[PDB]
Amino acid sequence: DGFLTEVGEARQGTQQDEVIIAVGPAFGLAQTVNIVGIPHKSILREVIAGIEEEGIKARVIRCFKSSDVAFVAVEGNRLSGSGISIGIQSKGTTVIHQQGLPPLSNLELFPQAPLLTLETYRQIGKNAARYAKRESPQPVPTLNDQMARPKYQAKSAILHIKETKYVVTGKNPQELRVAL
Amino acid sequence: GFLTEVGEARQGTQQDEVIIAVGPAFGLAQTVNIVGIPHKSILREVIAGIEEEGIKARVIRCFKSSDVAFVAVEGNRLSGSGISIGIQSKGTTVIHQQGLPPLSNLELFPQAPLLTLETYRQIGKNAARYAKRESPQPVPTLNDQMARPKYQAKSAILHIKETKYVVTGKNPQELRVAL
Amino acid sequence: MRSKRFEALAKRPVNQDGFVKEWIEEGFIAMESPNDPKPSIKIVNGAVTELDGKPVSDFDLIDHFIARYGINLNRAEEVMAMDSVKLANMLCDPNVKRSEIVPLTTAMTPAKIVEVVSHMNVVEMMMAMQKMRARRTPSQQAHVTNVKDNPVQIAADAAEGAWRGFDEQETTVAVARYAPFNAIALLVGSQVGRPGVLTQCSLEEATELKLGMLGHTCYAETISVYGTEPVFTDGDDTPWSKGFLASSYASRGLKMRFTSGSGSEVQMGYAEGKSMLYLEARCIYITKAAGVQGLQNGSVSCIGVPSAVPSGIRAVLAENLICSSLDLECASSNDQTFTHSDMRRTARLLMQFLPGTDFISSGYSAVPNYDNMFAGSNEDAEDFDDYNVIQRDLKVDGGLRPVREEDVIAIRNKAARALQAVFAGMGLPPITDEEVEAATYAHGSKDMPERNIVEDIKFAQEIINKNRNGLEVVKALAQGGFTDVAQDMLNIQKAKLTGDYLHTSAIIVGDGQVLSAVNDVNDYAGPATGYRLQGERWEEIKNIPGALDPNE
Amino acid sequence: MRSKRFEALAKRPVNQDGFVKEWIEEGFIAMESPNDPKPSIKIVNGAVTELDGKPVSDFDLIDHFIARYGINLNRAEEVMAMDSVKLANMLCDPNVKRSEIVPLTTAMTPAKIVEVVSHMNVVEMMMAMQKMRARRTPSQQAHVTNVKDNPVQIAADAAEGAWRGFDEQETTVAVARYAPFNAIALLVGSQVGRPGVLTQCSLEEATELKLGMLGHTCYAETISVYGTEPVFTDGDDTPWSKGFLASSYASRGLKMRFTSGSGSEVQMGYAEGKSMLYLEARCIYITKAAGVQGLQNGSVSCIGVPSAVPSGIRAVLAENLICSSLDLECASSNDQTFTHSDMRRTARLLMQFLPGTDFISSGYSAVPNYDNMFAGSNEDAEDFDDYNVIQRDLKVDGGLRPVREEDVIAIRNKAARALQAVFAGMGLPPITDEEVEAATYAHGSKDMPERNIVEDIKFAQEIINKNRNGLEVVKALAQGGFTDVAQDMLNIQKAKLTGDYLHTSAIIVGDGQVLSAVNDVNDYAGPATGYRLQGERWEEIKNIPGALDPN
Amino acid sequence: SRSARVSDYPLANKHPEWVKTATNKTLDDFTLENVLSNKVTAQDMRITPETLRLQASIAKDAGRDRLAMNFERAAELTAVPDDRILEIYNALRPYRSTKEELLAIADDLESRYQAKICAAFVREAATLYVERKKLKGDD
Amino acid sequence: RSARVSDYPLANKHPEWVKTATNKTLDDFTLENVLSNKVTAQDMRITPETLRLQASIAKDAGRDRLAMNFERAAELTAVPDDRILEIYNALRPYRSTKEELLAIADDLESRYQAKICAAFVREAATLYVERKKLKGDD
Ligand code: B12
Ligand code: B12
Ligand SMILES: [Ca+2]
Ligand SMILES: [Ca+2]
Repeated sequence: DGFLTEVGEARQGTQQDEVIIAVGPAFGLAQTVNIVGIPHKSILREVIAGIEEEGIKARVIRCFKSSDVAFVAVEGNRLSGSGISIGIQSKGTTVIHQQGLPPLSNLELFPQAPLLTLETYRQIGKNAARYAKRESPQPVPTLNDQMARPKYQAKSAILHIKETKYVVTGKNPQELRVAL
Repeated sequence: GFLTEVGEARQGTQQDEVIIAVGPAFGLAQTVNIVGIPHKSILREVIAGIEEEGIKARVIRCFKSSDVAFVAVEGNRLSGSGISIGIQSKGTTVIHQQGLPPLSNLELFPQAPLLTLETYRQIGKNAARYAKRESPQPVPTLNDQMARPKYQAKSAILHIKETKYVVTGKNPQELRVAL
Repeated sequence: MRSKRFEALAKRPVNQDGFVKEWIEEGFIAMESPNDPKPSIKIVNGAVTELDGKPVSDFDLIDHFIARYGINLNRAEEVMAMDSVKLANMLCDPNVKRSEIVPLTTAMTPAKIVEVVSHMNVVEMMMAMQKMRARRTPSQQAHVTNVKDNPVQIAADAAEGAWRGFDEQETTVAVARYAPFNAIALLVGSQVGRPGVLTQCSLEEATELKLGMLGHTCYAETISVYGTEPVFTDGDDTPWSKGFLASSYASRGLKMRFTSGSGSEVQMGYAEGKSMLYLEARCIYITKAAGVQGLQNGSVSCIGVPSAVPSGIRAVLAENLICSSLDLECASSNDQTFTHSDMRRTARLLMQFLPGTDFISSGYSAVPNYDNMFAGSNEDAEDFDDYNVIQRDLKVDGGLRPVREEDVIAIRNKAARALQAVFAGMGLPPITDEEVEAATYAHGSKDMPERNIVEDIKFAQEIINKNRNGLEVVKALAQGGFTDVAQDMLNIQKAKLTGDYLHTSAIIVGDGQVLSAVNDVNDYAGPATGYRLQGERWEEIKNIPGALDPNE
Repeated sequence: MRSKRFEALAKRPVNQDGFVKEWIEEGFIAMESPNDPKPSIKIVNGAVTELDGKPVSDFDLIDHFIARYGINLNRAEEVMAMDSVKLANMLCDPNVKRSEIVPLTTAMTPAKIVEVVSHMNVVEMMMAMQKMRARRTPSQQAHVTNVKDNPVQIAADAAEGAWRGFDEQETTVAVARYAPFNAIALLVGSQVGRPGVLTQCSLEEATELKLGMLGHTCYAETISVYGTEPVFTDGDDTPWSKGFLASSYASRGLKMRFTSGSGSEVQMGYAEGKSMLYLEARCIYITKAAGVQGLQNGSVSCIGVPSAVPSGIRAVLAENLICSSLDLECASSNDQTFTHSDMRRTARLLMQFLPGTDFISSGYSAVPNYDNMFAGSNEDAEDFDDYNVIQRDLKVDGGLRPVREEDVIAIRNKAARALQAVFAGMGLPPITDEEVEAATYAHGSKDMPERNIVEDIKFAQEIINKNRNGLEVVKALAQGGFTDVAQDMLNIQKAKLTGDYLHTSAIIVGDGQVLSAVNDVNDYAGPATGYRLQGERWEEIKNIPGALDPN
Repeated sequence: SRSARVSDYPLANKHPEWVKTATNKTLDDFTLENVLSNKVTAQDMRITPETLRLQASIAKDAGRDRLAMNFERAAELTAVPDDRILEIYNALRPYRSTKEELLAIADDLESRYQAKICAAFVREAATLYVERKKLKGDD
Repeated sequence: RSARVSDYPLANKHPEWVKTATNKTLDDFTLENVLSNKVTAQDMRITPETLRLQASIAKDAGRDRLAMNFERAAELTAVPDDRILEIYNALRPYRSTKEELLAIADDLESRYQAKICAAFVREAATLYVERKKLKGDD
């Protein structure tokens, strides 16, 4: 069942060496796999592993104020001890954000969820950790498929409409405990 | 110049023959068909297919029209067997028979670009067999949906050029085939 | 050092197409040629003394025919004096009724009407077409053939075509002696798909009339006419022989239309230095003059000619518009291959598809193109899904509909079995149960077992030579376990007795109900008027394969 | 068993596309929805009290903005009373001047004009579009990007694009930090292809304005607006912030248009149960209300939404028509992939291509689609020959032309060398001769040597953070052997001082000549009137490769 | 004869009784039963000149004069046998006949079939075929 | 006196009507002056005069809303780039308190004489309260 447990309102990091992974309001709940069937449990596992293999701590939170991946990520970079966060929607869309950047700007973006693999997710974790250590890592190789929208846009819209139902205005993020 | 006129073509003197009637530019202003196959080679194969069947081949050139059907008709009315083969410089071929409407026929090959020397020989064979009052399996149908897209304009041009050699009221001339 | 960008472009299919620069001297120019005659007309004692700059003393058979029967002389001088630009404006103006235009367009000389439509761009032409189209409801015609002239396959494919929505279906032959079999197989299969679908078998003229007299066809379309006298001559006819042929068909109660198409005169060697559109205009007037109700045009079989030159596809739409503007049913081609490119063939199709014509395509291929005996159509069996999708995308009635595999399988199977009973009843070379199954699930002749062709054509010719008529087909069906199909066959034959479907744009729908320009008048008057896709027909078009419920 | 006929159809590319049945509650319906608001408007004391059935007490920011600035209230009641069918008839009637229609449309409410165009079929819509189009002369816009954000490739591809006929070119980024490099590369290459071509770099709003302030772009297009408040909010703006942003660009002498497009609200989760066309109409009115001169619409990036439902492609044409009918420049999409089928994407393109719009395509991909950073365009580099062929077939001016390989190679090479001189002169990571050569003969990034991305973005960012403006680019060119390109760059920069190209549909053609709806008025009055393909332009279009002289 | 307007169309729906066959059969006479027993044969299933002339009147009322003309000609040809139809058609094709053969055909059509319109049509062709050289021996 | 469509394009019919923020002319901008820094980016900035001439032209062309936009732009020419970005961002969702927005309005008005823009911003402030787009409303 649920591999994510709420441990209370997410608050400002107590140490600098951490990266916050902010997930959408339906992640691991009403939705458990991304747009191409990859389990959320596996995705989180890989992102965390990527961050930790870089000697950085991973801290997961859930955002409710918006289902937009940029704002989910901003919610997190605002509390991250390193200023760095990774936003992830249930459908899979991911972004590496940094406190101080405009909400719709970012460090790295993955605009085509259908193309991401568990390997990409791990690499996203590693790069985020490296940004946390103030390094300048080679950005994750750009993936682009002209038929991605033709084949998945409608499904993406539907999946988003569904996660958006879980948006709760004014509700601050909740830190989550990840079960093995 | 492998084709020499030997006088006006006339009614056959024997039943066992098939007339091959060619356009007014065949072997002259034009020497290859639409896809480059030599007229000399084509005529050679058609004749060979006919002779293989123990039938004689007689070649004539038509001037009253460049239309393959009418070129073929000038032939079937003179053919001792009533059977003729019509061929335009661009390669279009038809096996005709005296008595049939001009635009009808026994067998037709409407896409010259698809014909090979083997088809031409097969056409000669079938014509001879018709001459022998037999009912041969028609030459397998060749059809390519892109033949027109690729060759229709060219076909028109080649036909426009052969058509300049048409001469109103000029009867067919029998031809001697070289080599 | 080659540019990889151009090496990529060089491999594009469109670059395999045939293109040529304009060659006026030989008629290789689609339209707007400086060689074409200036419009004009002089009338003395109610007879034409001059037609488009040519004195009656120089008239060829075509000028004579058109001058004496093809122009509405009462108003010829009046419309000749009208500004061609204003005339072209009237054609596309949604507020100038079709009924107000026809009297004037039919009074124009061929050069005059060509001048008029030449002032228009394709959008304006389409805008005008939707108004000038004779029948209010647009329709569709398909080709049903195969490289083997296999009768079982024809019957099955004809049933599917009819089921998908075609109201007219046409076949032809690889081996001419096969005709009777192709025609009968087409008719039987069509009536099984949808009773009322009209069928034809395109052959040499005398051969086709004879096949029609025997009752194995419902109508004739490829009754050719040409733009120049020499070409008409090689076509083995004159305006008078074709005029006589037209009335012969009607005298037997058979619907018929003529066929023409831009580029034929160039393809046949004598364009007399005129543009394709001008020569096609003469063909359209020959058709009007003959008293023929409709015309199949839009380059048709010679599409490779106008498409090779500039504004060729535009000229094609123009000739279609001239046809309808002259109050003639228009079977607008879109039935012949001219390109290796899907983008290009789609643009050519939409010219008629968008506005709608009496028959959007006069030969959509209901079989894969390798089996198309007309050397390939602009669309074929593999495009059915794309066609339905575009109908749905643009809310345009293209005359066809999505269908279920199970229904098609059942209809194809019944058509093959019905023909099997016909062959058994008429004592023709048997159609085995294996052939019935093959035809049921086939895509093309590659899935059909080989037949004894020599034996088939032997009996096929006995049908002609012994005058075995259509009633023998009815009896075979009736006595072979197909009383229903037999009755539908007899009903289609009875249509030849009333003369109703002889009228402009006539087809037969529903329960043997004729639908022509007489009782289905086009009344376009701009937005929200005239034919509009809606109701059940719209629902039917929306329901395409893969349209899944998002809600879940 | 299975029918082989159906197995053949099942393999067809179109069957890989996404289709869905209408779902009104979530906005999954293109147009003509029974749940859309009935048109209406009530005015009291000069202020709107009701807009399309909604009382002013329930107005959201979009309603307020439109009600207060997007409708001519002096005639709104008059026009509301007019029969919609008659109005639709007037739109396509070739004899009802454009000048007679604009006064009526600009007085209609969003629901009103939607009800009007919804009575039309696509042929009538195209007939009307050729008349309502603001600029007499149609144009084209292209995408110039690649998956590596390779600046050298962008320069070369941009030069080729300009040479082929595009009057506007746009780039974007895989890695946002690369922006400055992409823009400069696009600008330089474009001016080398044809001086006067306008360039843009689509990014997050504040980032793009800043980049524009530094002088590395000529205009901005993706200045987004949305049809519902929640979506607009997730878009990080309001009608007022975007209105302010519009004037900010003008205050800097930069041309700009907004961007919208049917389906965005659905894609972003809040369609508030309205049809795509209705919501897009609100976007069009926000654009008008803001005083923005043009709009890029026709679904654009969310084309996969309307295309999935019935009449979606027709609705796309309809929204383009509404735009032009409201007297707004219209960059009519045809810039995003939605289908696997060539037949289907062609039918979608012809809706705007046939009648002609200010920009038939607001993003024809001038690079193979695998390199298209907007996730693929409705047309790409490999379609160039087909495009020129269709122009020739239908005698339609599609804004592009055939080109010689030798000219393109030379133009691409010069653009690459010019950019090489810019980088050397500005102290940016070097562009090697091997790279210049690769960009010259390349088709896409697959033919380009890998660059040090970390290095490039480091310097790209110093351009922004150290405020290195466009004059440095001019200087680099002028001192690196490209005095001519430098002069052209300076001339394009000088265009931001006059304000002339800030007008409706403005582009810059020939020798620095501005061509807009102001001095190139569309005067359509039916056949033989308005813009007509002919003369040297017709000859240029006729001359396609492969057309041999039949002798 | 009896006229007809567009309101009388389609005859099958408005006036099915107006339709008779050359052998005076009615549409209802044509049933599977009668066909199978040969009570009715191909000979009975032939449109009449009355029907074609009614359609001609309708074509005329629909504003289609030439179409009406065509139907009038067809009305006359109903009386001519199939074989004779084919012979006359072929006689009109290029280079098939002499002027006299055509004139003879015209006289036959007129005196034996009362096909005066078709007769005039053929005599018109004869004259023009001489001028445009389409008679036998002109190729 | 005021520009009409007949005066458009200004660059062609009245190049002299165009001056820059530093009172430079179109001809002053040459490669020579750029290379020697005789003219700098500071010199290349459209003036409120030019924008108002265009606003007049737009109006004469029947596009009032476009003219208003140009009128606002004219006022904004006096506001520094960094401040433009500041005000734009302040108007975006959840960025400001009503007080801060009004503070921006007053500044626009008193420091830049941008009354149109100031009123625009005050209007936003009122509506943002009602539609809850002020800081803390998300
Ligand atoms: C469709 C599309 C849009 C649509 C849909 C976005 C949505 N939120 O629903 C619209 C028009 C609204 C849009 C807007 C913007 N976009 Co956008 N968009 C695209 C596009 C062409 C295709 C993506 C796609 O269909 N993927 C396939 C589906 C199946 O996968 P998916 O994972 O579900 O896709 C989602 C993400 O791509 C996401 N998304 C789209 N744009 C952006 C931008 C940011 C910053 C983020 C975090 C997410 C995001 O929306 C998709 C649907 O939910 C991409 C191009 C590309 N290379 O992918 C650009 C692209 C991703 N967008 C971009 C930008 C800059 C923007 C804007 C900031 C522009 C503006 N004027 O403000 C806004 C951001 C809006 C927001 N709050 O999310 C840039 C990103 C540059 C970068 N490296 O950071 C790209 C690469 C190119 C471009 N300029 O269009 N976009
Ligand atoms: C284009 C075409 C036409 C055009 C061009 C013909 C010309 N003479 O220039 C037009 C419309 C004029 C035409 C007319 C007719 N055609 Co045709 N035509 C075709 C088509 C669709 C394509 C051929 C092609 O483009 N090939 C590619 C080019 C590159 O090759 P090509 O060798 O140069 O092609 C030439 C021959 O095909 C020839 N040709 C075309 N039709 C006919 C008919 C006969 C009897 C003969 C001898 C030659 C011939 O003309 C082509 C151009 O020069 C074929 C279908 C098919 N399966 O091929 C039918 C086809 C060959 N035609 C057919 C028929 C019956 C006719 C007509 C008799 C019909 C009528 N109403 O009278 C007339 C005959 C005209 C004449 N005097 O030759 C049948 C033949 C049946 C048979 N087995 O005998 C076919 C198979 C199908 C059909 N019904 O359209 N045709
Ligand atoms: Ca046909
Ligand atoms: Ca764009």
